[PDB]
Amino acid sequence: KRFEVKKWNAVALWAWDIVVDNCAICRNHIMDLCIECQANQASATSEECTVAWGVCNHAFHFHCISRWLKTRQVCPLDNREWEFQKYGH
Amino acid sequence: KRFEVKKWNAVALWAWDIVVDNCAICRNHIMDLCIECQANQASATSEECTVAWGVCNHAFHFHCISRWLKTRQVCPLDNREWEFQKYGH
Amino acid sequence: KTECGCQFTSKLEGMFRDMSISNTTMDEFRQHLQATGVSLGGVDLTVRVLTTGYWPTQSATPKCNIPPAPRHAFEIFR
Amino acid sequence: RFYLAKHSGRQLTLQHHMGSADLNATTRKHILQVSTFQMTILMLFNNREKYTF
Ligand SMILES: [Zn+2]
Ligand SMILES: [Zn+2]
Ligand SMILES: [Zn+2]
Ligand SMILES: [Zn+2]
Ligand SMILES: [Zn+2]
Ligand SMILES: [Zn+2]
Repeated sequence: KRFEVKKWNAVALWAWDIVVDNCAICRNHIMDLCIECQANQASATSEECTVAWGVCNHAFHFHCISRWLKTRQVCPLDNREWEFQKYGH
Repeated sequence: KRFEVKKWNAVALWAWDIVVDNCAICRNHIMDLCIECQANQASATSEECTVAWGVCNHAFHFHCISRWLKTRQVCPLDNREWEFQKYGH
Repeated sequence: KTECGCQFTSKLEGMFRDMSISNTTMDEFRQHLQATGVSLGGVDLTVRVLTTGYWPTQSATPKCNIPPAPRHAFEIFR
Repeated sequence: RFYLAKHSGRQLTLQHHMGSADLNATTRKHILQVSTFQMTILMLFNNREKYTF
């Protein structure tokens, strides 16, 4: 051949049990509102209700894990203190 | 064939994390002076500044590990008492 | 740390821990190519493993056709 | 491969100035001996004889 690849340096990202089909706290979907929102509108009044990203690469609706930070703290799908390394998908 | 090898008895030497590209104490190179020498000359005045070899097969600039022996004792990349099994590369 | 505090600065220490994770996983996978290496598509590979929220969203992760020796390398890594 | 798979951490540098070997030659089959120095030259002779310096 005329051009042959010798080296490569991809960077491979990884995700924990974010469950893109079901938030593990309320069980609705990674997106598509939560149990404490249901209707898209439901008097949105600014604020938000997107997705929260932890340091342990787990994902839930911002609302669900914010209200779960009262029941406990260590992210439910492991035993590491839940962090907020992101906001939104 | 006319000559066929039956037995072999190579002896295989091995090296730990000597990092031939970077002394692990000062981070410059296995050779090429240290942080406490920089310039090749810098008033060499006899003395030395070669590569010290431990029993745990780790290597650093003789000076870096002699100065690290004033901070700790067990070789940095393990928990075995650092020895001086060699002097020079 | 000796200025803003231990807030958005501890986020950089987390990113450096991520760098450590990536280099370690890379060397481990080069070692396991020795055990595997079924195809010769993994001649020289340098894969890095990072975390989603840890790094700024690179993009929407494009899915365009990839080169085959890289195809075999990515298949072995996966 | 074994030393990098099981005991990952060391680097098996290659050398020639140490060891020995038993070269099985072949009227009987007399086994010779090479101390890691004549192996390469004898192998090149096996591949093709009539060589020089
Ligand atoms: Zn939820
Ligand atoms: Zn909500
Ligand atoms: Zn988690
Ligand atoms: Zn040094
Ligand atoms: Zn020095
Ligand atoms: Zn050591």
